[PDB]
Amino acid sequence: DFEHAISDLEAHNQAKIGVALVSENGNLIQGYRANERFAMCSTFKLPLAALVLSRIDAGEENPERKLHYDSAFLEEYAPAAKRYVATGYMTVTEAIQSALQLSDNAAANLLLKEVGGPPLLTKYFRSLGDKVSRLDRIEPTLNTPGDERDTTTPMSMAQTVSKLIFGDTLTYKSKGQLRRLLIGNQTGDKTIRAGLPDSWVTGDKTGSCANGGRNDVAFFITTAGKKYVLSVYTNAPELQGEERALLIASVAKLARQYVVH
Ligand SMILES: *C(=O)[C@H]([C@@H](C)O)[C@H]1C[C@@H](SCC/N=C\N)C(C(=O)O)=N1
Ligand SMILES: [Cl-]
Ligand SMILES: [Cl-]
Repeated sequence: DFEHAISDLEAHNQAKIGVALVSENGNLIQGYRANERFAMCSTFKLPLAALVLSRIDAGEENPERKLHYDSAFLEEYAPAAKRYVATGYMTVTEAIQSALQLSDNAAANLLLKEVGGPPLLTKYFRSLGDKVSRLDRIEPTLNTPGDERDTTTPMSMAQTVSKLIFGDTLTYKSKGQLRRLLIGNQTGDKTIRAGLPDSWVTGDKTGSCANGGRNDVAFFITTAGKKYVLSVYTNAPELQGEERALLIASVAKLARQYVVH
């Protein structure tokens, strides 16, 4: 069974693995450590992008709005922001695309400023019925034992993402935009979607975090038209990076045994 298979993976890789596979409507299909906390150092950007789109939906923001910043605002991993910084700004749209598809840290910080900071994103999680996920600090500060700051659970994240991608909190327009952006993610070619058939439509947001953290949350649609979200959080400090991605792809190959192909 699923729980024994993931346990075997933990023991073989000296890793901690948390995973939830949920239906289109957020209902759990299989999981393993599904209600344990993991650091949410990058995957928070997915719900962050959705908050920004929902502000646009409500007329409180628009896509072409210029988010001003200078070199002091740069972070160590900010490939897009470093290219645009001489101009003085990134638009809302550029920052959303960069934070999602490149996991650009300065772009994510721009979007955090836009929405009112970590507390307003936490309020957004709560508003969507996610009682667990919380963001407290900005990049890269958000990345000790017992500290619940900047954490999610595999279940909370899968459920949240399922609501954003497949539910009705975003308009049809925004939901389409968010999905197309996630499909075009550039950082997830070796993670969850490497463990799924290539004919399935898949979009994802990855993360790489302290203590050997390598995470991915994806939506996918099988050739039968059946829609799912898979969250995978891993800590495998003895594995190399290519091996950590392969571990996530292995988890997805296990989880897909439980979906209608
Ligand atoms: C999440 O947003 C990560 C933050 C915490 O740095 C970010 C890092 C990239 S991994 C490649 C960059 N290497 C060193 N900093 C990442 C991602 O690709 O998902 N997320
Ligand atoms: Cl369902
Ligand atoms: Cl993450």
